[PDB]
Amino acid sequence: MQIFVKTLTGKTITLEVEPSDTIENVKAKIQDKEGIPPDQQRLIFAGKQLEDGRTLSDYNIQKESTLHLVLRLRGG
Amino acid sequence: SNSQLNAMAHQIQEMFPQVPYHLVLQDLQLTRSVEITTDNILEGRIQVPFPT
Repeated sequence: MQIFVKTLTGKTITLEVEPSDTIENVKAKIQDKEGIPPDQQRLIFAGKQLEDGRTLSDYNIQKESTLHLVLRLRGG
Repeated sequence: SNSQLNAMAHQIQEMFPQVPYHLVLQDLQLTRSVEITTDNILEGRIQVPFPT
């Protein structure tokens, strides 16, 4: 199924995943596109954080759903 | 001007539909980086809406 990844930069990435896919795997797919390591990838859904060891079915993420990708930076 | 700043803050509001806009603009003036801002917010840097 297809989903929509929202970024803080204002870029809607369209990736293909499945309900039985793991959050960790999703982040890995994003790392292949953006280049940003999954370690600095904070996936948020409906305002809640998505844990690495969880599946899309855990948070009940259906098709055409929007996933928020927050970047982590200990700088500033 | 705050043209880019306000626009960036609005982008975060489109990611976190639970954080007060005025609290977003708070760190937007400090770090001025939506990335570090949302990250710090998620770390508890900004007092999230807590029922008192």
